[PDB]
Amino acid sequence: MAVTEASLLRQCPLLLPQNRSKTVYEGFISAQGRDFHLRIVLPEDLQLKNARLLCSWQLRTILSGYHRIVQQRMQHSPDLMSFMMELKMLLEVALKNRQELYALPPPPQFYSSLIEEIGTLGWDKLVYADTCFSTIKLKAEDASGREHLITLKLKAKYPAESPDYFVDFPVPFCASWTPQSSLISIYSQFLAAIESLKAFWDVMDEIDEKTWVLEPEKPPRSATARRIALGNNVSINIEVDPRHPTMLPECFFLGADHVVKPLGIKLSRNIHLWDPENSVLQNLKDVLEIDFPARAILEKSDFTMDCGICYAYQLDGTIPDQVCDNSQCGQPFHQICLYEWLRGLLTSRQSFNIIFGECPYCSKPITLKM
Amino acid sequence: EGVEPAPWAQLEAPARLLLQALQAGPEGARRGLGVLRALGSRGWEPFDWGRLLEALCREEPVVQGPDGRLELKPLLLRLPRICQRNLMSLLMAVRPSLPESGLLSVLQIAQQDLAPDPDAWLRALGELLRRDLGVGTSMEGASPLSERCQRQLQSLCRGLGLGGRRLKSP
Amino acid sequence: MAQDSVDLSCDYQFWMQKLSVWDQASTLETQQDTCLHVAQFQEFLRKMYEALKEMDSNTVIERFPTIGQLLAKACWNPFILAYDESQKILIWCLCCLINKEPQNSGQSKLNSWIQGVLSHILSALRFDKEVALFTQGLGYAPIDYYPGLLKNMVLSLASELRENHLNGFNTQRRMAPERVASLSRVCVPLITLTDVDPLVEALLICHGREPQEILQPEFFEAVNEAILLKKISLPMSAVVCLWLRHLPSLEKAMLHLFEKLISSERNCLRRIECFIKDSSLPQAACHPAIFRVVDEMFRCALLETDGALEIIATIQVFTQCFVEALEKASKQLRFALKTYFPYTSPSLAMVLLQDPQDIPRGHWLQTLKHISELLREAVEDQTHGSCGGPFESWFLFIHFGGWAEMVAEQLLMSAAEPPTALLWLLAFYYGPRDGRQQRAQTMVQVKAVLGHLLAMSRSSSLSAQDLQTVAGAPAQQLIRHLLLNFLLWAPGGHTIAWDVITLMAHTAEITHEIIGFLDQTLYRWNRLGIESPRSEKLARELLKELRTQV
Amino acid sequence: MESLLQHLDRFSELLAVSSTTYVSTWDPATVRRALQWARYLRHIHRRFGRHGPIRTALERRLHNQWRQEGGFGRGPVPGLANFQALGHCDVLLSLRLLENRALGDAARYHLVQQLFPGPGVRDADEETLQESLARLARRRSAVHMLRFNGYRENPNLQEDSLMKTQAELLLERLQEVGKAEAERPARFLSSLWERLPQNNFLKVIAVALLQPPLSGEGSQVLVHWLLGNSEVFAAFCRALPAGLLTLVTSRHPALSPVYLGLLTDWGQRLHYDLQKGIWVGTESQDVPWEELHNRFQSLCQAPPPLKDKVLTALETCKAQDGDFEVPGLSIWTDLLLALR
Ligand SMILES: [Zn+2]
Ligand SMILES: [Zn+2]
Repeated sequence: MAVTEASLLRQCPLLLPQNRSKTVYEGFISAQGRDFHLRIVLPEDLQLKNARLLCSWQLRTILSGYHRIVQQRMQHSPDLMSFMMELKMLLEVALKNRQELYALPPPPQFYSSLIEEIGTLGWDKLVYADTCFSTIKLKAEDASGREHLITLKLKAKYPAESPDYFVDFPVPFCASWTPQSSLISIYSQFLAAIESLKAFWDVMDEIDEKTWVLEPEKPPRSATARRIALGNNVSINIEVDPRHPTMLPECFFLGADHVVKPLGIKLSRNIHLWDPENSVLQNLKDVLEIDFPARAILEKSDFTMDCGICYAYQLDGTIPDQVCDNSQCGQPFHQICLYEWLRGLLTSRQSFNIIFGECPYCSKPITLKM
Repeated sequence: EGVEPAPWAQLEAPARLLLQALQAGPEGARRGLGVLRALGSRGWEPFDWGRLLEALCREEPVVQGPDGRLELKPLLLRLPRICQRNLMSLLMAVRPSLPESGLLSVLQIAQQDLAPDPDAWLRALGELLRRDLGVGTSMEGASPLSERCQRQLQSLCRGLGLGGRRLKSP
Repeated sequence: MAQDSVDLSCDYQFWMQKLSVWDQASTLETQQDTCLHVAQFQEFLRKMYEALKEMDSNTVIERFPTIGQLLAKACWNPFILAYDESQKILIWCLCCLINKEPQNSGQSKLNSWIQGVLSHILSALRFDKEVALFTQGLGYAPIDYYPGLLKNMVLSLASELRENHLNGFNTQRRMAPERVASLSRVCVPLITLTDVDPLVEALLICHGREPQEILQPEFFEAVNEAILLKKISLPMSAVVCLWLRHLPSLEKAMLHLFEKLISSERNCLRRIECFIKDSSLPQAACHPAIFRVVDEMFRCALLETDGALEIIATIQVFTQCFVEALEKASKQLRFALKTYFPYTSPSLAMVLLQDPQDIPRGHWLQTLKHISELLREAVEDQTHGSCGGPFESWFLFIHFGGWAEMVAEQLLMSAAEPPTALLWLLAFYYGPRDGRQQRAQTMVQVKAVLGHLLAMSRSSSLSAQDLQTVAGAPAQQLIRHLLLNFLLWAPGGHTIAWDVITLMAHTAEITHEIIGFLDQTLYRWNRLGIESPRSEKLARELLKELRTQV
Repeated sequence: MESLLQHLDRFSELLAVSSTTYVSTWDPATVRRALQWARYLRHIHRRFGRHGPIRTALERRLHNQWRQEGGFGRGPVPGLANFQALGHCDVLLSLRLLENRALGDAARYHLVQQLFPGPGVRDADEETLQESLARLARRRSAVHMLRFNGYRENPNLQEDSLMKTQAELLLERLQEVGKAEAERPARFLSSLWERLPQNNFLKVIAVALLQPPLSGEGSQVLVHWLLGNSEVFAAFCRALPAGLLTLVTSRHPALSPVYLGLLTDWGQRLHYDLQKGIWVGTESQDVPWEELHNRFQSLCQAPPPLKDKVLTALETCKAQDGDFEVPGLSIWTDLLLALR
């Protein structure tokens, strides 16, 4: 309704005016099918500018990190009605944010049916489950004998809504979910995507074997790019179209302007001799008229000795000089880059001409002396 | 007193770096790409975009406009304008290797339906993303640009000798 | 010559009634209103200066009612005094309003008042008081330090803003966002005042961390105006970010490119390449955001006209500038073509990127015959995981100079047995959305026309009517431009060129189209370094004389 | 070289009378002659202004003119300031003629008509006078706007924008008198002290001392002037903040042990009262406890070159007044407890 006589009943069913002068309200506020204890003393007039509002320990732990919000809402808001609206919505928000802690599944469907369906699969298939049962991640095999993983995140009602399927491989996986479909349905769709994309995988597996892949190191399955090393202090990066892998990629070469020119000219001339019936290697070898080195350096592949902020050597005379005091990062920086970066952060403090603050990559103590 | 800790304070450390990373001007976006090669490089070879993508929508509260108005922004309309422009840039660069489920949650925000003073740039970036998924032709006037642009460009293409190509198919 | 006073006497009351509102404009909203409408004030004053200049003061009373109070309100308003020529004109105005030999005391009172406002405009110490006292004692006049004072003041603020930037989220001064926004409302009126190009440049890069914009796009327009009219010269890095925060300034750079191809410099592709390189549009377009907004407005204009040769020309220039500016700043970590040209296989782009300078003249046949194969694969087998259809693969194939244009002039060299590959390719260039029936018909029509033209080349220098027969519907532009190819290529040309031109040049449209064609041929040739000077000199001469006829 | 002297001194006479209110005799002839001579100065400034004995000779004539006038008793004429003021002398003269109220109508008419014909000569070869007064009116407005919608009174005065400016004017003005060698800079600094607003003045000097070198002969002159005169230096150490004087010390250690001497002299003018837990001054003008705590805290929050000096200068002062180790007793006990 309009007036807060009936609209307040309708919108806060469990807030009871204890006193006749409707000044003390007490009891319950709803949010996400759960009722919270709240005692909201007004002054003798209806002014929230000054009021008492006390909580249960349940409520205060859940409204940790909005205390100021609620305190300001009290002083700014005109009516109780609107104030409760703001509070309700704010609780809604707080619980969906802290979704980790708060599940009551309906077990008789859930935990039983999940076990039935996982039995229907067969017991090699699962790899992981969180204790809150929320995460599962599974395996499937290729005809090649390659392991391929899938993350599913399951809701309160698995069979009702879609389970969110989160997955490696490079084109979007799409799942025909019905409420009548189950884990074996989405599993079948996943085996279908496996058998489909085999060519793209075969191509990238051949590359990782025969050549010095440089920039991705133990590459994931989502990777379409492969910075191949060839001769020395010159690299070629190649990105591939996934559905027609065998077809030509956008190719280009990095390194010395005197070394890079002849290859580019030769590519121009010999590109009509690319054919999508052979492999990318068998086409690159006859186009570029060379064979490649098969890990000319495997141990010192590259350490990007470049800023690790702007990722460049030579910023206005300055070189990558400032490093991490850490075995696991070792990451060089520029004075300029690392000063510009640390000058922002809350953790770092500035001594006379000295700044202690966290290495960007590894978050360990790093010191900069200007 | 008026300290804000950065809105990505409480995230997955790598993302926190990514979002600090794009903050850095227009070469932000490559810093994006360099970041990603330098994290496929490290022990967390997969970057679960999925975990990042929910977080960009998680609503959280502000008191803006009058002295008092509570409103909820998701991450995207809250964190610094330049990480907005440089995300979308980067998601065009990595469109294939995402789930649609998350993306569309983002794009709905991006489309910016019923706000005053909109993110022209993000909207446009929405339209350029939907065209590339294959779900937002929209049958509409929903192309990246302004009305004002499309009009002042029709206005000038008129004063030129139209060609004997056939490009519209009636 | 009719009104003199009427529209000006209306606009007067509008503006006098606006300036009375602003009056030294000491607030936010007064000042935004000042900032927008200032332009029209300047124009008004130009026309009013002509009006006051032609006549004299104290004899006439046309707008002399309140002209004094208008010019006071104007001048004491410092956002007025800051815009390009308005100060200079108001001086000019006040020179008119003086009288040399006063008769009424009023004339002399006004003259005194004018000198007064002039001291007020030029040389009053409306600033921090102790600094006045100190410099006055040192014995300096405002003149000799104001300059220095300004500069050091400016770098103060540029510093301030830049540390705002680097302290992103630190328990320090966050410079009051009101003041950031306040500055930028000050920038606008004196964007062109050279002492400030550090400040401006600062504010374009010192974005920091707000979800909201914090600047007023009246500024972004005032900036973008001056980049494109060459009244600022920022650094390039300023302006990639400027675009990459206020979109009617990227829209409005791209229209300002169209206006060059359209009105002023029709078919002067040297001036179009110079315009493209001067503004940093290739440089900006290295960013895959900015590429997409500008390619979308190219695609708009491709459809509004049905495949204009003029728009094709400007694309080719810009594509060229783009590729060569992408190459420059893209050794380590570059964006993929599926991120610039997303709507076809990157194979096709990766072919069409490879420049014809660098290959031999004879291997261009091979390469074009390969492009036809791959367009036919993509267009005919319009299946999943590909181009969405023909239009897409065409909008790509435009963007390339080199390949698109060489088909006609390779057909001339191979008129004896024309390859079906090039026939398809070429009919596709001049007509997409035909159907195989229409395109096959076009192929074989052109094949028969090759028979007649090969007969005429192997023959002596013959008439123009014999060619008008075979010339004589949907494939006219195709046949015309192929035949112009023949005129300029064959040594049989240079004799009956004018005789063919007069028959083909029905209207002005087709004249302008052929002018564009001749410019494209010259630009294309001088680039790839391939020339028969006959054709070049002849093309240039004919182009020369026909631009007079129109 | 000799040809320029009779030109320039005649122009200087005419400039100084530009300010002056006798304007009845003036005519277009006088005005035209003035601006032709001014053109020639601007001409000279362009032709043989740079890397010449002529430049240095005209500077001797500048400073000789500017010291024999002095700016005491008769008439404090600013004048044509220095070598770059030759590059816009025209503007100075023209501005002074506008500011003279008794400027005759016909002369002003011919003047303004000659300065501002209008846009008939929008095409002009030499960056002309009109354009100079425009770009001035612009800068002026720009300043004024930036002051009232942008300008901030920084709390690190070493990074202020007006201070930084007034400072660098005084340093130019000392460099000139240094190379002239006419009167000692001491006399100039003393006449300053006498004449002007003192409070403002001193912050200037303070900033002066930390400005990096530009051609620190200036800085080395200011330390010697101050140490010569202890009485003003008493109001220096009195009148600023702590951080300003802390940096004065780390940069010019010839100041450190005199200023420590000052505190050593002000602390010893305190007494504890047992009712209120505080040292206080007898007299109104005696540093309160908090002020002195600040200043010492600052000397300590500093480089090690000063820190040990001031720490030892206190511990020696403590032992001197009984090495007690409780308050009530020795002011210096107090400080040393307070600084941990
Ligand atoms: Zn760097
Ligand atoms: Zn580290």
